[PDB]
Amino acid sequence: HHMSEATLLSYTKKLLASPPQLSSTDLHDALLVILSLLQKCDTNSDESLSIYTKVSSFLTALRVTKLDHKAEYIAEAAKAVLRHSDLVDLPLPVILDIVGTGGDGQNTFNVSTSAAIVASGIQGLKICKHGGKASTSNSGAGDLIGTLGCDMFKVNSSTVPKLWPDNTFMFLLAPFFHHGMGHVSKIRKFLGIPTVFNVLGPLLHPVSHVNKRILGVYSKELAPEYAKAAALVYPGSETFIVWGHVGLDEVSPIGKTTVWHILKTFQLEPSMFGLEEHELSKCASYGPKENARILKEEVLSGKYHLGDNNPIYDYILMNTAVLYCLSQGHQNWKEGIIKAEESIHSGNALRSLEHFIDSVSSL
Amino acid sequence: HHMSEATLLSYTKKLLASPPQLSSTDLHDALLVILSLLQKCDTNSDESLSIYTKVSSFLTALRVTKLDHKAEYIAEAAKAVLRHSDLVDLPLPVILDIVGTGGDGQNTFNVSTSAAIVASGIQGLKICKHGGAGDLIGTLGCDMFKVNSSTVPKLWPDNTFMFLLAPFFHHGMGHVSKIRKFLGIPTVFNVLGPLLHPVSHVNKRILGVYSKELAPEYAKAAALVYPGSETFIVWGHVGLDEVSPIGKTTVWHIDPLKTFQLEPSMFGLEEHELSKCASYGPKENARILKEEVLSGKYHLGDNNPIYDYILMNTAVLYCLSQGHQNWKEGIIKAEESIHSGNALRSLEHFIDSVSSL
Ligand SMILES: O=P(O)(O)OC[C@H]1O[C@H](OP(=O)(O)OP(=O)(O)O)[C@H](O)[C@@H]1O
Ligand SMILES: O=P(O)(O)OC[C@H]1O[C@H](OP(=O)(O)OP(=O)(O)O)[C@H](O)[C@@H]1O
Ligand SMILES: [Mg+2]
Ligand SMILES: [Mg+2]
Repeated sequence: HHMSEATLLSYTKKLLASPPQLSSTDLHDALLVILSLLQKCDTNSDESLSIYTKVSSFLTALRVTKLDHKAEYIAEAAKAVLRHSDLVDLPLPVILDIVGTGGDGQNTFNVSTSAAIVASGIQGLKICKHGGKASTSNSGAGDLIGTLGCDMFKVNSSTVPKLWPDNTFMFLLAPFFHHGMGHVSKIRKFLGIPTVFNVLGPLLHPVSHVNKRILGVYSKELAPEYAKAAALVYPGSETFIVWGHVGLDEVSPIGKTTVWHILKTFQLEPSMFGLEEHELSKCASYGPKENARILKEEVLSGKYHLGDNNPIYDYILMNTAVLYCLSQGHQNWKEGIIKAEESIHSGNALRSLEHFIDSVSSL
Repeated sequence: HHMSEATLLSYTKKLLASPPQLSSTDLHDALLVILSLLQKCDTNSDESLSIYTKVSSFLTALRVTKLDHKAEYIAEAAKAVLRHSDLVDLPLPVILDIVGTGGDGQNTFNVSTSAAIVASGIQGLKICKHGGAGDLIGTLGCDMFKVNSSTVPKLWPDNTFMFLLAPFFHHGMGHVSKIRKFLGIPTVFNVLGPLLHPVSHVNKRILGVYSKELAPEYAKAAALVYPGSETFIVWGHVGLDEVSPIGKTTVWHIDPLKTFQLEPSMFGLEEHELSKCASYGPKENARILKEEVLSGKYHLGDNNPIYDYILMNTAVLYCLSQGHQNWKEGIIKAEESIHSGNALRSLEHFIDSVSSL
């Protein structure tokens, strides 16, 4: 049987070879074996002890070789994981996603989720945000959407086509689609080290109709490989890879941000958006419950305005501006700002989110 | 509590760094943490699953970094395992051991044990062989579970040959037995056997290794673990942890680091293929050792492959013991040991000794 401990062992030995003898398609086939093996051991017997040993061995070996940081390997690992995912089937406005890899050791405000909601109230944009709950961070995108008043377990591959028509904003919670990421959930906790799984999230979008996306990465080293990976997983999707120089998987509200355009490169600074810089310690997460209240009451209610130099508001506005600019095919950042500001203060941003919470409520 | 998953993880993280940050002393501490975690292993628990996940990860990462093939790491690994062994206590002739790492993928005749027994028939030599080999000495009429740290001191005074079965001393190696099976890849544990001798009085030893690459680092490791032991590391170019009966063998001489080469021609023997020197299993290997080799049925000149193979390995051990490289003289003493009946008397005395325990 190809779906065996013996087949996984043979893949691990190719990683122990000098130099490593494991191809990108080998990685794909190895991950399917792992996902098969882990789906079947629902116990604390010797078989699950043996399987956990070989899965740990393989993933650790992979991490040490650093082959899991090459575009073609990341691309193939995403493909293998998607084979245990529930994909959304639709019938054929710019549709965008905005999502970071996480793993930057920052506990910043949930700015991707927040920028997705504000973008979704601009005319001609539709936002289909895919995301998860927090691993290393204090507040995740998925933690925020739940405290925002939405029952995310009602949103699945069978219910997204119902929501699709009359929503400018949608949020898809990763673990209700990706049963494969669920199978490796326990062993990832036990390993306590980063593996190939830590960078796959942004590339598991289960809706093929997304046209453009901003993908945040935690390192400069990874960004160019992640740019190439996104080309392979999302062919003919126009996409930004962003890296904040402070070490942030988002457009940084302090110092500069590099953007990989798919390889084209350009730099961003808050001043290009006509905003003051703000320390990350002023843009912190206040936990998911208080984050819901900051987003809903301070930002979405229009309590603060452009020019108030309110850090979190500025931070959400800038990241919204970049999503707009991407959607229109220009780099007029101060125009993106104006369009983001109008989405808040018109009430469009908050209505877009409320229509989503209501549409999910009626399932 | 230092002996925890959190401490082991902190060691794994140093191995993932660029470049690695795990010291040889760090490896010594990680091995004590692994040995602790494994023996206190709550069966059927999520905790068990997690421990095995972390131990597998650390050993795999250590293997991929190749730090487990560096002298100082091998030596610190052996010392960590030895903290869990029974050690033999002896008060106050050259005392030798001969043992390979295994892992050469060969299934040749048990020549280490055979040469140990023949060498123990030569005057001025005492042989305290340590190994895992262990089936052959068992089928020779020998109760190996009566040979332990408590009985070895009684056997010592009046035996020229002794055999110590590793798993009756090295309780540490027992704790990692199961994760080693599950792993199915080589780890640091694969090369520790020769460096866990429980008797500190052993003066000189031949340690065979499976690879040319490991050999030089294994020589330096032996020097760290066995300081003021005169030692030969040996590698058969065919890929053998023994002096090869076919082609060349390289020897790393650590004498308190020198390198020379051996060939059967230098012992006055013909070459033989490994196919012609195969193991017939432990039962028949004992019939062959006792009834054919030790009984004197074969002679220097018959070109009998297994006999030549044993004779050449005894001669290297004799020369090491004597502080010279007169290989042909070593063959003379080996041939004398067999045909005087001294080699067989040495084994018989050990077998009867163990029976009296
Ligand atoms: O490993 P961690 O650092 O905790 O990262 C966790 C989350 O980071 C990403 O946030 P995303 O860009 O979706 O959302 P946000 O900007 O709203 O936080 C992604 O959804 C991960 O689940
Ligand atoms: O390659 P493996 O299957 O792991 O076999 C390895 C064995 O080789 C060694 O034998 P030793 O040199 O002690 O004695 P021998 O020559 O009599 O076999 C050692 O005692 C191991 O148990
Ligand atoms: Mg983000
Ligand atoms: Mg041997």
